[PDB]
Amino acid sequence: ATYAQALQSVPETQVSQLDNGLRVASEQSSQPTCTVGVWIDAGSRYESEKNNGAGYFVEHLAFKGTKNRPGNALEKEVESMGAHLNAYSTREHTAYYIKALSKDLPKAVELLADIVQNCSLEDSQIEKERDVILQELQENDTSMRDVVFNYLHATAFQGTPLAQSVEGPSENVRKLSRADLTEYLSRHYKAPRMVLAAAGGLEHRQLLDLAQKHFSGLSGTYDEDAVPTLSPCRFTGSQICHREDGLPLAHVAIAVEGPGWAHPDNVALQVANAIIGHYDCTYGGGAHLSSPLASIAATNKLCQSFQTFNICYADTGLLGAHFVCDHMSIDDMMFVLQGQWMRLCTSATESEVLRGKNLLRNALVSHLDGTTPVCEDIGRSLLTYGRRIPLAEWESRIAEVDARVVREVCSKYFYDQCPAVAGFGPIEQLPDYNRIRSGMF
Amino acid sequence: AAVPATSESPVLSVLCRESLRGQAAGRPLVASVSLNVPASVRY
Amino acid sequence: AAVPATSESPVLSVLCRESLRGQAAGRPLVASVSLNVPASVRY
Amino acid sequence: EVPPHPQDLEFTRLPNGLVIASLENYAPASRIGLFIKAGSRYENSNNLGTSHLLRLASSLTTKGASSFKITRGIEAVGGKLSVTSTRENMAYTVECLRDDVDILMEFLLNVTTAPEFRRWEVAALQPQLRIDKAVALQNPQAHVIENLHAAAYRNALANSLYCPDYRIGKVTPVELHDYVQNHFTSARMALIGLGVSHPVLKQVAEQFLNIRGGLGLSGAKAKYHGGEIREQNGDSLVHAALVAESAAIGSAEANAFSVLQHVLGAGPHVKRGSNATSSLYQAVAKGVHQPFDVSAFNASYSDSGLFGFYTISQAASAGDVIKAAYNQVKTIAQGNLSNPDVQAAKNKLKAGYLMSVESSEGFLDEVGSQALAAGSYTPPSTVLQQIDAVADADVINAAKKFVSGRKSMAASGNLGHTPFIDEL
Amino acid sequence: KAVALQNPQAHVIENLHAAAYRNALANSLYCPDYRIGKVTPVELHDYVQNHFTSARMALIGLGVSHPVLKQVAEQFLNIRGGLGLSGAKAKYHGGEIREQNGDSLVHAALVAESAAIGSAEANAFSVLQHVLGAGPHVKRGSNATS
Amino acid sequence: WLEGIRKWYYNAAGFNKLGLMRDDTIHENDDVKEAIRRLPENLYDDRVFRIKRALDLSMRQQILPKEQWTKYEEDKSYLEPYLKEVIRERKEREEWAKK
Amino acid sequence: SHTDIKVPDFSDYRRPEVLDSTKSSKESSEARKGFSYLVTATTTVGVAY
Ligand SMILES: CCCCCCO[C@@H]1O[C@H](CO)[C@@H](O)[C@H](O)[C@H]1O
Ligand SMILES: CCCCCCO[C@@H]1O[C@H](CO)[C@@H](O)[C@H](O)[C@H]1O
Repeated sequence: ATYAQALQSVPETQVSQLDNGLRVASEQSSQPTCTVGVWIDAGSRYESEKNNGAGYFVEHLAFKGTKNRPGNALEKEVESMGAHLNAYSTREHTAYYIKALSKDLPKAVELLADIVQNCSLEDSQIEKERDVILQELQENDTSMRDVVFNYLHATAFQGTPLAQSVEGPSENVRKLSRADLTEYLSRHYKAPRMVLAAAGGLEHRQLLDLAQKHFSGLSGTYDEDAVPTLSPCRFTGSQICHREDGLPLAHVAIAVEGPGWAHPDNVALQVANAIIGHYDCTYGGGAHLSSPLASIAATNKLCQSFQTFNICYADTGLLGAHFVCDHMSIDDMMFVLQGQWMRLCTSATESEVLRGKNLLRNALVSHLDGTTPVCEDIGRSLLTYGRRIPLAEWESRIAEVDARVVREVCSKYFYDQCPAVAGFGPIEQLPDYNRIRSGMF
Repeated sequence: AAVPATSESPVLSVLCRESLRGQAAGRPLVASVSLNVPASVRY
Repeated sequence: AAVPATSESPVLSVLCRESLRGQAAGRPLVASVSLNVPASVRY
Repeated sequence: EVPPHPQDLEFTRLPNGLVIASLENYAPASRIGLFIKAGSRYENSNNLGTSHLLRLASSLTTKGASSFKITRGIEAVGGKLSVTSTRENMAYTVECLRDDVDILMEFLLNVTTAPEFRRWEVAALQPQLRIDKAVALQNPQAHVIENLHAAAYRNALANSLYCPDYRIGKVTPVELHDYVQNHFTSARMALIGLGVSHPVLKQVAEQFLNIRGGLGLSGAKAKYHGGEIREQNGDSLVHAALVAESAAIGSAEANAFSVLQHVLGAGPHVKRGSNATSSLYQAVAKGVHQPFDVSAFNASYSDSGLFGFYTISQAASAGDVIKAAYNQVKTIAQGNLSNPDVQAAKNKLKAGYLMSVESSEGFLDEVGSQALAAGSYTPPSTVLQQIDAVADADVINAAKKFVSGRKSMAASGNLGHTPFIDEL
Repeated sequence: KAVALQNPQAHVIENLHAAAYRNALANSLYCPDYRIGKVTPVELHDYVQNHFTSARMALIGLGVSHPVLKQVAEQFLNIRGGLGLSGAKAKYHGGEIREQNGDSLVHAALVAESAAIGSAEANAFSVLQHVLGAGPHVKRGSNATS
Repeated sequence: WLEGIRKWYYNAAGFNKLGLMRDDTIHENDDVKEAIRRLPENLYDDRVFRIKRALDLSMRQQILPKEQWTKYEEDKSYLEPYLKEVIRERKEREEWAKK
Repeated sequence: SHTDIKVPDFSDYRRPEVLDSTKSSKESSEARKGFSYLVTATTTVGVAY
């Protein structure tokens, strides 16, 4: 078949909803294994300065025992059936998911229901996790990449909830109480804020009945005065430079404000980012890479690596790049990078945009490879778009992009716009903000 | 190609059981090199 | 003192038994460092 | 929704020995891989590291396509070309949208059957060996596993996946040509495809992969020896692995070892969990209260295998963790193994296998490896049955084989408190 | 270290000791690479204070009068520290270290634990050494009695 | 008449009198520099000595004894295969730059 | 922890139109830039004269 007919053969994702508001979505395949999980509209963007880190603390407690399965009982059950239980928290979403044999879907759904509704939160466990989290904060401090990205959010979204890290400040970790957590939970873990998603060898009808059976008790009301809604987050052209000449390589992240999840412009932006691409010293292409930034960097040894990114949030986002380089290569790297954004705004060619479109097509499909990536796409999509966008639609959106669309969309977000800049390490050579700003036009 | 590796390599973490868990090797290693993606080493 | 070492060291073969004879080690090694003379390593 | 299909795997072995295997999944993208018996085990004392450079030379000039064209051509269609190697096999894989398979296939064939290894391009690529190795060796596990193999075998499997330092800048074009000529032959290859029709792959293999080869110690049986390599580097944490010869992949005994691996504990199942059902982990936890990690280690090759455990601990606790882990395996060898523990292990193993062939990468690796190892295809249902067939006594016997077998050990870190094999 | 290691014998003899002993005598005369740039002033002070002690020292002189050397030692080497910090006894283990480097020539050493210096058995080994051959006696000779 | 005139021109040109081969006299542009960089050691070293010998003769306003003059019949292009490929590669990059 | 790092308050320096953290500043970006551009264009013409 052609790439076109193959697109129309992907089973359509089935979506249902319970009385309490919980959405149930699934994509059936014939895999003897599956992934099922709960995606929640909860994250640090929903936290205030007082409880920032609450969600991450809960993630630490989620698998430590439930009222029905105290202590390591939940753990033993997951392990004995050979399943895998994982979780993650971001500034807007939280997810708990299980990879298991398709025949074990009923127990998998029960366990998730149990986890999301009956978490013990034993005072002694809370004290133990407190120390674990503090140690994780210390470890994260050694990850220059994680530090620079937290810094980018701190400065770009300064004064708003998006400026907050997911883990929260250490003093919050030392002071968060069970009361704080149960409070956070009663407020955010409601059925209308959750999506039960599954992908693999199972039928929607079976998942739906299991959901009715195990999630019906989940609250779908809350009230009116306590319905955590999101306010837009102001973006600020600014710079944060943490100079540390003791570190061997400098990390720099720069971005302009992105449009947010729902905007159609994200497709063209993804095409443009694909044109500039990514790179690191282990890439075999070197001097022949198609991206001018990549080949210049490789032939002139300008950096160890770089990556463009389009981080999306509800109504805003960070569109830009991150690079790692020697202290004497920062200005050159910034010069070439900004020159490439400007070239795309004013002179993107049909041939490079086609390449970008093909890169995006390949990335889209190769990403949805396996029950876990698919299940995550279902969960997240339902939370963000309110629907699963089919591949055939993505193709239509990508197809609509041409050189004209790329120049116009890039001009809209990059041209003469104030960026947010974060630097960490031996950054004496990181350009002054005025010089960076002038580089935007 | 299109998808960047999970971890990008540069040349020239752990402080708790939780973050140490999974680091012990369990299988023979595999070495991969790419045209478009960061190299990797498994197990 | 002014007696340079027998062999001066530089930093940054044998092709016959005769020239190989004596090269095999026979005793523990000694390492010497000097103020005025090249360092040496015995055996 | 209700999907189309599911179709079955099509398998075909040609007269020259080349295996072709494909699965039509009707996906929008295709994944094709050429598996070759050319891993590092086939290098000998005079050309160590040649296969590492070969792995990094996939985009050098070929008879039908220049280095420049290979890179620009593959990128034009947003495609991918990668080379993956283990101690026994080398796998060249291409990924692209299904309408562009013709393009990726042409480059794939040029890279594997018509490389030129031009003198100046080969010289210019040498430095990359240093960069690639430095990146991989940032992982202590790499140090330990490479040393473990070097300590365990007298040859073949003893070879590292990475070029020795003294060979960097010394690998010649002739060595590369000889290596490709002696190993990239029809009877040593498997052409695997996903989202591609069996007829086209069959056609491609028949017309471009009909190759007879030279010599392919490029056949040499791996000779288990046993020994230990200790790498002192003063790191706060000590990484160590202790193994004994186990069994060749494909044997029933190999299945016993895989089940034993999961009885002992073969990796985490719960994010930040206490690994309640991991035998080795719970045994160490009772005695050591400092951070540590432990896991059963299982490596199975065509003519041999290594089984044991891997530990990570603070330097002062190395002895306590290693001894506690070892003693725990000794109790299994003495028969202290419950049926429930074995069934749980079987569940983890079965669920684990199925999960590993869930993605195109895992699927391809599984089919390609079977194709080169047994020149046949054993389906999931049969694998699971072979797993259920393992008896509690087989597991106990595998443990015994480990305990009484001559050991091989590798450790790195501040080894002041890390014991020697004879102290275990 | 780079200068000393230009001699293959140095590589082999250092590895030989590392292979033979579990500790003490297993240590190399040369600083391990990972430690270069890491040896601290405190470690140097600690080392001198634990080992440069009176009961571990001997002042020897040739071409000087005993009285002057005696008065020098009495007035300026009247330190203390006694026997200082002796080490653990060397524990012979046995083992092998193979260093592949592709040189046209292979250097190798094979040993077994013999005897401590000062014992009568040590003398037997010294004589055995010369029976087997302990170095050339004639420039370019054929070593007829080795 | 292009063989009789050729040998006549070759000698009138006279680089052979300095012991040079025709390729030793080519004007070096970027294609030529890359071609020379690709020469195997022996051809590179031979080229270096012939040029050095010629420059020395030139400095002394002298020429080699007639029996050492490069012979028209023996002068072959050692550079051609390398230069041709360098130009071919460049042309390929140029065609791709136009897409 | 690097997460103890919060950008200091700049409210005493911000232009009035970007003082509300719950509002996008993209609505005033055109006006804020248009003014500076006006200042630069007028200077250029003055100097040219
Ligand atoms: C830039 C183009 C924006 C609109 C793209 C819509 O695209 C359409 O979406 C439908 C529903 O998902 C699909 O069924 C249909 O096949 C697809 O072509
Ligand atoms: C890093 C190892 C060498 C990679 C092979 C590409 O090699 C390059 O090919 C170009 C043709 O496009 C030539 O013009 C260039 O001189 C050559 O170095």
